[PDB]
Amino acid sequence: MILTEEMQKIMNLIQDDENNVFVTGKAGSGKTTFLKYLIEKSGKNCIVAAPTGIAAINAGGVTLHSLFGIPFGPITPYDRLENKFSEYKVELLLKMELLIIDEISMVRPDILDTIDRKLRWVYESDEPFGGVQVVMFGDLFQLPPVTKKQEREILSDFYDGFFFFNALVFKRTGFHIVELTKIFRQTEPEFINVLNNIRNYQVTSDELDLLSELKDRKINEYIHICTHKADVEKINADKLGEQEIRNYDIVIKDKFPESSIPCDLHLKLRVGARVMSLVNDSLKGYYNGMLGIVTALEDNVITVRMDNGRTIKFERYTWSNTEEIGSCTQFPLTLAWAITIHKSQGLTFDKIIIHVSHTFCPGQLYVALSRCRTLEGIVSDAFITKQMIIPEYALIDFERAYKSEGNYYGKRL
Amino acid sequence: DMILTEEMQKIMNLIQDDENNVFVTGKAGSGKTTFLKYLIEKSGKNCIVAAPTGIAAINAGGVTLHSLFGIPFGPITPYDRLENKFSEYKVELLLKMELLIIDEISMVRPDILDTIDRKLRWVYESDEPFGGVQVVMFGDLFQLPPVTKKQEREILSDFYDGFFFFNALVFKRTGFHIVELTKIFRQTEPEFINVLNNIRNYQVTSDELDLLSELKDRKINEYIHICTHKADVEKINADKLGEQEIRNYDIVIKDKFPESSIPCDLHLKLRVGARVMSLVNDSLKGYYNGMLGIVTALEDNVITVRMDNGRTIKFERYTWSNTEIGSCTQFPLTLAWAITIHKSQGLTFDKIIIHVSHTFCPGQLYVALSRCRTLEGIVSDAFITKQMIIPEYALIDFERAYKSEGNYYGKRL
Amino acid sequence: MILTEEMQKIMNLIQDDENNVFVTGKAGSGKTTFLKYLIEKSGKNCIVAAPTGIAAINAGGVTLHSLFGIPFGPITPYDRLENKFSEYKVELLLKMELLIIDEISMVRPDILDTIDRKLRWVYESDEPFGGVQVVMFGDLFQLPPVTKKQEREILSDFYDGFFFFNALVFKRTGFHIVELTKIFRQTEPEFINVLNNIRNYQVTSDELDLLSELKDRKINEYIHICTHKADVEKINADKLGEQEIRNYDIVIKDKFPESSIPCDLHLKLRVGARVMSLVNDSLKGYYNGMLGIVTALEDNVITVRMDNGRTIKFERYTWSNTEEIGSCTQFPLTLAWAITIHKSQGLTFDKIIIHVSHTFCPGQLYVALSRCRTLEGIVSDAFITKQMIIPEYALIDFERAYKSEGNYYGKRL
Amino acid sequence: DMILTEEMQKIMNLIQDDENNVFVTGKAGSGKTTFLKYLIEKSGKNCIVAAPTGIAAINAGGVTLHSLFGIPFGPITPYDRLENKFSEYKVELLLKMELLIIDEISMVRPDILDTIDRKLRWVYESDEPFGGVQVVMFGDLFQLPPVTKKQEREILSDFYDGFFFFNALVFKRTGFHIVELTKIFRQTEPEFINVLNNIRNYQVTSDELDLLSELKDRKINEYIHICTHKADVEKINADKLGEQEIRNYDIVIKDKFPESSIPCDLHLKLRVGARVMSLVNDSLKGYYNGMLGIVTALEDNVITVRMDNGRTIKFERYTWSNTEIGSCTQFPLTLAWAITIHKSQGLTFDKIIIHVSHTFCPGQLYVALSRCRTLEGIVSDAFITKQMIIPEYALIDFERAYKSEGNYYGKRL
DNA sequence: TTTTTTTCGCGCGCGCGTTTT
DNA sequence: TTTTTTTCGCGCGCGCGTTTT
Ligand SMILES: Nc1ncnc2c1ncn2[C@@H]1O[C@H](COP(=O)(O)OP(=O)(O)O)[C@@H](O)[C@H]1O
Ligand SMILES: Nc1ncnc2c1ncn2[C@@H]1O[C@H](COP(=O)(O)OP(=O)(O)O)[C@@H](O)[C@H]1O
Ligand SMILES: Nc1ncnc2c1ncn2[C@@H]1O[C@H](COP(=O)(O)OP(=O)(O)O)[C@@H](O)[C@H]1O
Ligand SMILES: Nc1ncnc2c1ncn2[C@@H]1O[C@H](COP(=O)(O)OP(=O)(O)O)[C@@H](O)[C@H]1O
Ligand code: ALF
Ligand code: ALF
Ligand code: ALF
Ligand code: ALF
Ligand SMILES: [Mg+2]
Ligand SMILES: [Mg+2]
Ligand SMILES: [Mg+2]
Ligand SMILES: [Mg+2]
Repeated sequence: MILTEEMQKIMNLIQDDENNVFVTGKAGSGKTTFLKYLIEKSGKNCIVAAPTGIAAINAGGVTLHSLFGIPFGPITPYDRLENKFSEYKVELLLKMELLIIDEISMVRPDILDTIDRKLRWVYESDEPFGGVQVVMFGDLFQLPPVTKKQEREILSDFYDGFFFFNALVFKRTGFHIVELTKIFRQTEPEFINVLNNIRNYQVTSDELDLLSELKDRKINEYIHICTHKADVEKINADKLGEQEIRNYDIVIKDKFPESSIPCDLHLKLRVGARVMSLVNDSLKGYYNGMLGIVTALEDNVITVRMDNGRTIKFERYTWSNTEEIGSCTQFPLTLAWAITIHKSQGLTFDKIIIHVSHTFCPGQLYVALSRCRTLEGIVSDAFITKQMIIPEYALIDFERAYKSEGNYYGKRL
Repeated sequence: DMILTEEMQKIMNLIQDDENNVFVTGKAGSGKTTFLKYLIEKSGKNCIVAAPTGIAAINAGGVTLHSLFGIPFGPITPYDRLENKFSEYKVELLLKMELLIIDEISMVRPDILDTIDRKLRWVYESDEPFGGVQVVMFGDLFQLPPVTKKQEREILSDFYDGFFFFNALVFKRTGFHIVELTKIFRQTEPEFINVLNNIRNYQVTSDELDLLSELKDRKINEYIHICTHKADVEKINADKLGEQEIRNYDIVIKDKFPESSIPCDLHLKLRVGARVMSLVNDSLKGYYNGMLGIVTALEDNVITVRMDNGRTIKFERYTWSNTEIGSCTQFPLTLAWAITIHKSQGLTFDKIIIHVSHTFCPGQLYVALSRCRTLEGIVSDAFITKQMIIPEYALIDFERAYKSEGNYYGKRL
Repeated sequence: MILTEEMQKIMNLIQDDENNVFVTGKAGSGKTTFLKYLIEKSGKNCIVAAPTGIAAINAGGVTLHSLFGIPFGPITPYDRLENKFSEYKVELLLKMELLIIDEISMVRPDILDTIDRKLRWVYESDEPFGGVQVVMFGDLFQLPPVTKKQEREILSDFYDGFFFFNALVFKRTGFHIVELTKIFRQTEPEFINVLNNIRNYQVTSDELDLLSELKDRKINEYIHICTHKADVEKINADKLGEQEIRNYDIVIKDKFPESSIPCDLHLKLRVGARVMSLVNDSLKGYYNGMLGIVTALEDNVITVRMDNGRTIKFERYTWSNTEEIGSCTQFPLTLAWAITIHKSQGLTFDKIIIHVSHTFCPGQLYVALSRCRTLEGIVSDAFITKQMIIPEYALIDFERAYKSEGNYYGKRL
Repeated sequence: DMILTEEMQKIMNLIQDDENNVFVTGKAGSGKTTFLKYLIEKSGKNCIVAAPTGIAAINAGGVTLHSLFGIPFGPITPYDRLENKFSEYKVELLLKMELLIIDEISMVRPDILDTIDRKLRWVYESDEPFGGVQVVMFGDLFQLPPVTKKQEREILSDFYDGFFFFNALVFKRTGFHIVELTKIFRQTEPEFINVLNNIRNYQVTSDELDLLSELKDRKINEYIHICTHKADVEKINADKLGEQEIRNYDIVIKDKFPESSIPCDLHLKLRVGARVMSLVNDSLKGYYNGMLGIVTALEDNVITVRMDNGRTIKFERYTWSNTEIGSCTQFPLTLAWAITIHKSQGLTFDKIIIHVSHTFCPGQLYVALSRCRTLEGIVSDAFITKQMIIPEYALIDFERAYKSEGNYYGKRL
């Protein structure tokens, strides 16, 4: 691992200055690698979180929703929060000196405000975030936070936009913006060039021509990633096959809409199947997004050898729909040869097959291509076109604002 | 017919070097207390044996820590003044001692160990930890933890990072090796052992617990009743006592003595043939806290009991002091067909009836089940469930720390 | 009031000797008058009770069932008692030094044993009645305790008879028997003579001839008393009339057999109606058996001027049938021109009309006649015959036993 | 326009004889505190005024008993040693005093009066009760009783037959007359008064309580909120405070000071116009415990308040001691739109909102309702029921005792 | 069109509401 | 066929289980 001069300056900033900091940079600029270095070398008590389970594991932490007990759905400044933290969690949050959030680009502003409110409650303080110093890592030109149209309508009454920096807490505090400008994941200068111009919406037809060889390229080592969950399910079912399959049915109890069920209705597995854990269970040593391989199937237990070498015996898990109207019980596992691009953000691969024939988020195409260390390792189902790129001009405005104002956003303290 | 294993031999040879403290640990029934007695018999050192409970002390051949070291009740801080009122007999015994042996260390508070450190340094007029005495601790942190109330923990929390023996402040100035015995002797059934072990470490599954389904209401005075709660113990003892030929002995209280602080029975009810336990130590008369016997005669002021160890003892009334404001006088005996799980820790039985429908301590269910040599010898009032298992995550942290640092904890010398 | 030599000897016995005492004597021998004197002059803390509400008021106390929280129905030595005493009641019973029970002849043995068990519970003692000294007043040749045939069958498995002295506590303790032999209520020697021979079953036809003038004697001052509740209801309804009547209906909620309802189904009242309270409410100043006159009737309040001068506003009361299956709500009042002979025991009147054409209890005829200060004040509906007298030969045996054994019954201490 | 009644004149003339203590009592709003001020104005005696609560003391023109006599918290037994640390100013004031005036005596513990007795006898170097000072007590035993926890009562129960002021041991060596004021002035509606009176003495009926049906959710900053619970007070105060232009002042705690022992606000939140109350006495600066005012300015270290009495005061931070182990520093102010019923006792209002859905003290409901001059001025959150009434039977006994013994209690001199 | 929580538990006890230099 | 109970209450907190000369 190489410690660059940019990284050294940021280390010294964080040690000398308690202000919040946004550490940003293009795909594969070493942000998560540097995150882990910062903690190891800092003398501070650090807690690591991320918006998705996979990204959290990649950073060595847990989801924001788990750490802070955050409910699903949009949270307005007038909603009352249930403060039901255990004493271990209160103590952990009080002991914490540095809150580290990775992949900040996918964090909603009301999530950050909920964290602010919950930390101020835990600390019994009026200081933003309870006085904890916050260091955020990510790339706003990758995927934005997941919001449904109805949620955006509710939030639009209080928020001028749907990115983390729109949080109301940044009227009372702010952060420096620093950037890492050396690419490490890729080494080919022309591949990097097209990536960068996709990222900032300034790619030309001629530059995208470099990627013509991706589509239907002639070749279990290749990882599939898809824009759509429906595509993920088809690819996973194909790779699963019909040899030696066991089926495990969900048990639903009372109210539980089918579109709200967090798990598989009919979990179909075989020995050798690539799977992902859906839930966190620190007692059993597994966490949301951890990957492994099924090694045995029984009546009430599924055995999976995790990538980290641990063998785990999974039992069924019970979700609540809330006030407990209905519940559902099922093994917390799902097939995982294919994954969404949203879940892929943060990971690195040598060989990938991307399914981007229909993109619908800013940054989605950019994230998909930038997972791979080399150009030759990408296969595509479709020619790469400018129509796959969706600009978000509110991000141009944001960067223009802080870059012309001393690389700082929000209330100066 | 006592097997000396290779693990036991290595520990003997380790201890030879009178400069490194050692924690000898291992699962229930791995021969820990058996090996303690071997170490002493074969060592050339002057050894003293102690344990936190009277039953465990007798089982190890020693006395309670509170009796040996004159320890008061309630939390002791490093700033509390200790009464150093040892007789010359006791001072001489402690000066002659070369090896302090503590069994069932898991139930020893950290402030208890520090009080022992302070008292031994006073006796030895030394600044060396424990007065220079070598300390060998025996037990299993995954059995019952020390009994503490929330208020006592609150006082201690200003000085201690946790409430286990290894949190003692003396282990900033000294430390100990950790060694383990990994062969189970008490049980012989491999599948029974596997369920015990997986209950112990919080990773038992529903399917494994199905092995224990036959415990509840199993069809069969040979069975020993072991209960989570003292109130249940009292009910079972009164049933077995019956109403035939009962004699009652009332406590005499003199002045101030809260009823919740009385150490003995308020109304001691006995008959010839009753199974009883001594509550106090009187080495001159040959009886000790936790010793078991059978009532052979009842008189106005004398109860004759033939002890299990073959001695016949004539018990008279004993006088406790509450400090001197008030006192209470009563025979130091109590019924003992039934006992608490806390009192059972350390003992072995062939046939038991366990009352674990309500467990409230980590390790409580594990201790209860692991007393019995065979599965068939256990009867339960309730199905055994995961809700009976209570994790103590401070123990996971502790084992992770010492296992990665050479099986040693505390200040390296 | 005259203090006789018999009374003086009993006073000195009770002061010098903590043994229990049965104070007995014929009707109108001053027992209840002397009871009140004993308390006034004793230095002991005394509590007064009686089996019926009227008798309790006459003695200045409360019913045994209320004082000790006794359920209805027979209580066997194997039934478990609910010990649900308030702290005031526990303290009152602990403060009590002398338990005084009037009209003991109507107290069942299992009631006394329940009191024994409850007092031993309150005092945490094995001494009979918790060590309290018990002084009982009454006349075994008056009415016996009320028992139904089914209750007698249950009790006959444990009890050799159905009088208070058959209680099992009198195998562990006993009492002196003393007697008052001077009649005060009546002054006519020949009236006294016939009363006495009715009482002891040795009246002759010629002696009963003295009472011939009672039947249909030519004359609101006369009080009616009846053997049967049905007769009481008819006489009360006659005297109530149909002028200016208001009706108040019971509200029954769920399970409540009509033969188990403690109150009136359709309470019919008018201003001027003679009524009796059915329940105790010390807060409002009224108690079971207290007598008064209705002064006003409203929608939800009935106003009664009690004999003691207090004006009371009665609201509806709610009984429980038990575990609360059903309940009933009603004003705790009932008409009371007529009363049963059982309720009359203990009271004195100048003028009475007795309805004894059908008697069914030993002592019933004797109690009815002996309420009146003079012979001329009695009117009867029927000629007085030997068939109205029902001997209980178990009482002859009892008196023979104690009179020949030093006027003591039970275990001598 | 203050009416001097014949009852008041007789009490004035009674007191003239400086050798008989007097208890002046009467129902809520009978002019007791008004007459107190008259007695002093017209008496030629040197009078000192005190009360158990700060609000009541201000209402009577005096100071708290704890401040006047330097009384520690917690129960004081006759064997506890008192710190007699009075300044010469205080000693001289107490020596000059001729009449000790105590208002709201119902909330005064008996051990408090004995501490005052002991301290005055020390100051006067005398064995005469209260040092020979004449004591006149004002209050209503059917309002709130003194605040005691069960543990404090347990300690005191070894020496005291009850927990009201008249149980003080000094009343074995002295006594007092009881006089009463029986004309209500605060209210004028006879039917409203009748319901107040019948709630007060535990004899209100359902039909009488029907008069109060219109209280619940009555349609209307003029209304004062009075609550049973401090937690409710805090909620109402925060609502009225709002979130416009709020300044927060945090407590500074230094070392040992349990959070449940802090006398002030942890986070004092204020704005200009906020209704506040002083928490401490500083006679030099002209403010006293319970004095009410309005915030006029907020600064870093100074809050300017125009008091109700016309004085403008500049409050600085105050330092409490916990004994010296730890201390806490904070402005001695708290919001006071809402107040507890305990703090309201003694005050009069035209318009109130009472929160009595959960009452837990005798007299609490009565005090709440009786603050208001008219029925229409009361709004309630709940229907008024008999379950809100809590009898204290020790008061019935007390009134029975003194009323039958010449309206005098204690040792007659 | 895309993602995302929560460390054991039944039961009795009794606080609640006040107050210093 | 005849007589006879029980003094406020919702809610949070946390014990439980141990131990001297
Ligand atoms: N300082 C570095 N030295 C060497 N290789 C690096 C360095 N930083 C990143 N890399 C490589 O590039 C990859 C990018 O890591 P990561 O921080 O997860 O991506 P991003 O920079 O987009 O957050 C790493 O997996 C690593 O292989
Ligand atoms: N080396 C050995 N050979 C034979 N039996 C043994 C050996 N070690 C222990 N045991 C048996 O295993 C059981 C465990 O008893 P004990 O040592 O008191 O509990 P623990 O091992 O949990 O301290 C005892 O019955 C003992 O006889
Ligand atoms: N010692 C006495 N002196 C005068 N009159 C008495 C005396 N004892 C009883 N009486 C009269 O006789 C009546 C009997 O009283 P009581 O004791 O109730 O009846 P009993 O003696 O049957 O219990 C009293 O009401 C009273 O009028
Ligand atoms: N003699 C009087 N004449 C006129 N008003 C009076 C008289 N006595 C009391 N009041 C009024 O009755 C109300 C009762 O107030 P206060 O005396 O403080 O309460 P309490 O009487 O309960 O001590 C006050 O508003 C007071 O003005
Ligand atoms: F954090 Al990245 F690609 F932006 F792994
Ligand atoms: F650890 Al053991 F009996 F001493 F299980
Ligand atoms: F007690 Al009676 F007649 F026997 F009044
Ligand atoms: F007794 Al008051 F206001 F002083 F009701
Ligand atoms: Mg990253
Ligand atoms: Mg052992
Ligand atoms: Mg009588
Ligand atoms: Mg007043």
